[PDB]
Amino acid sequence: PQFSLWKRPVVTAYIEGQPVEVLLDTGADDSIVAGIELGNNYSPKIVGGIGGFINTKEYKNVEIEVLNKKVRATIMTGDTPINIFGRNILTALGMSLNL
Amino acid sequence: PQFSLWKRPVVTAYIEGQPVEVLLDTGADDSIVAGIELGNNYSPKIVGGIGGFINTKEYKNVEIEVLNKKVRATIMTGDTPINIFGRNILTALGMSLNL
Ligand SMILES: CC(C)[C@H](NC(=O)c1ccc2ccccc2n1)C(=O)N[C@@H](Cc1ccccc1)[C@H](O)CN1CC[C@@H](SCc2cccnc2)C[C@H]1C(=O)NC(C)(C)C
Repeated sequence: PQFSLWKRPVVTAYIEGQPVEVLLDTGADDSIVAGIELGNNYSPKIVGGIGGFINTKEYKNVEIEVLNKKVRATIMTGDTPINIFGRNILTALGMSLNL
Repeated sequence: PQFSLWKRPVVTAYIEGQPVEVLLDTGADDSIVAGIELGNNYSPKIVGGIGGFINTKEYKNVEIEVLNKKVRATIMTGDTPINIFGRNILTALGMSLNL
């Protein structure tokens, strides 16, 4: 798969079986999703960007199906305006930025 | 060129001849740089990030030289911890996200 960047590179991912629409984001160091309940086993963390920071819950070894692949990665849940799949996941998938 | 996403995809760009280090950001709709003065023909813009909104100065038709290409694009200026090149520039450069 190749994504021109005219539109936002958004895809459907399933996180612990729940479909979510996510942004493939090379500028994001971490992955953060909203509207999913991941349970009790997390660590309270913070994540920031333009405009400041937000509280998050960090989950490890989360099952993810996306772009026809199956991976386990660290995902944060928090009040993000858009769901993000950052470098942690992109790397696991073998995705690259090319010119 | 190809960028594996193990490290942040950061390159040197010259903005109206001035060198700056920029992050190639598929998740960003706009481009925002700090610490270059681009002059007085700007219009103020409010831009939203993961943690909040910031005030920016938007400049149009800025000459950019990056990855051996020359483009003219819109650039905002404001307090960003990291200089970012978003989809507006990535598109004009002809970059893609591939898997
Ligand atoms: C998701 C985060 C883990 C991620 N941040 C980082 O990876 C990160 C790295 C180093 C840092 C150093 C100091 C302080 C913060 C740092 N944050 C991030 O926000 N990345 C940004 C770019 C970035 C990198 C570094 C620092 C700051 C910002 C993302 O790619 C682009 N981002 C994706 C989330 C949307 S949410 C914004 C919004 C509001 C309402 C509705 N819809 C959208 C906004 C958009 C963005 O920042 N876009 C620009 C740059 C155009 C403002």
